[PDB]
Amino acid sequence: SINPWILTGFADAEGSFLLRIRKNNKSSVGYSTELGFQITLHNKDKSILENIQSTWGVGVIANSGDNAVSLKVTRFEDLKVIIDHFEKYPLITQKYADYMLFKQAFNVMENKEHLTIEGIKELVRIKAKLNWGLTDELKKAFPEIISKERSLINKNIPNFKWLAGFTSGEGCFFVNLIKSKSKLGVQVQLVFSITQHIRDKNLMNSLITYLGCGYIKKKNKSEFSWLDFVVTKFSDIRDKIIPFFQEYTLIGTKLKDFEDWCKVAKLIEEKKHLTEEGLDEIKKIKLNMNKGRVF
DNA sequence: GGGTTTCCACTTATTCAACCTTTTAGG
DNA sequence: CCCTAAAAGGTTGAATAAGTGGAAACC
Ligand SMILES: [Ca+2]
Ligand SMILES: [Ca+2]
Ligand SMILES: [Ca+2]
Repeated sequence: SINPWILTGFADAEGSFLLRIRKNNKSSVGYSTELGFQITLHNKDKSILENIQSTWGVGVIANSGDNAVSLKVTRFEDLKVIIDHFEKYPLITQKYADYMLFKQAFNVMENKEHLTIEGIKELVRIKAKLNWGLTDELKKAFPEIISKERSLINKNIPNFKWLAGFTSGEGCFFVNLIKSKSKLGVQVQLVFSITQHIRDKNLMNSLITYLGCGYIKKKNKSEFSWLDFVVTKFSDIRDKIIPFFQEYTLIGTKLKDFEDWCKVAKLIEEKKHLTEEGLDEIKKIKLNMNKGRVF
């Protein structure tokens, strides 16, 4: 079982809303629809999608390839459980707009309007603003649907447990080894990062006030660019970040990386990172965390 | 048969997470 | 000058997000 604010936070990170408008000869209006919500994680974290499936009592889980597992909810009657949860515990990222389009599509299909050509047209207008918008095929079939206008989402973090769910998705507990010509040769630096597209710059900035520490780093790769909420000062990590997530527990395999992160934190707090044996212990923990974990 | 929904194997594109080094701050 | 800590500054690839083909299940 999972906490409802924890789940929305995770759904802001991972999770996605789908609207399929598929050409289908056997449909009277020539199109069939499929609506729902889905999350795709590494096989690593299939436990998360089992706890969500069990808390909602809805969703089917299936492999999304060799390295990935998927939780998909499409059965139309079952999306009421999705909508009921997100109405009481709403998303706060730009995905909240994708959710509202999804809810608008729900009302279309609930009123059986998707079986009318006009209802398909409204669904194509909803799809045009949803996620990556219209397909080439749907653009060709509907050259009049042009608005890719996205509503702007701006909400505050509604709950401590929300950030714990979001950090379970976009968080990273990293142990950096700054190599130098010193006697030890390396400086151990704990880094806590939360990554997000520049779509939610104001939400990323708000973390600095919400947690009372950190700063924002802008990264880019060719046409794409994102942000990072970064904490590198150790006193903030020891007094704020670790006590925060120790009281609002994370979920998934990323939790085990946080526990090892705290193990390194106790060692540096004791100045053991200045020694040869203490620095070797930190390296053995860093090797077994994150991409080095044995499962 | 004439339609509609749901499931499941699977793909694609990118936004992530995780990993690096060099430099500056601060005592 | 000495010292380590914190910040600045990237790159990378895959776990994500988002979507697709096909067809069994349904009405
Ligand atoms: Ca995300
Ligand atoms: Ca994640
Ligand atoms: Ca993510």
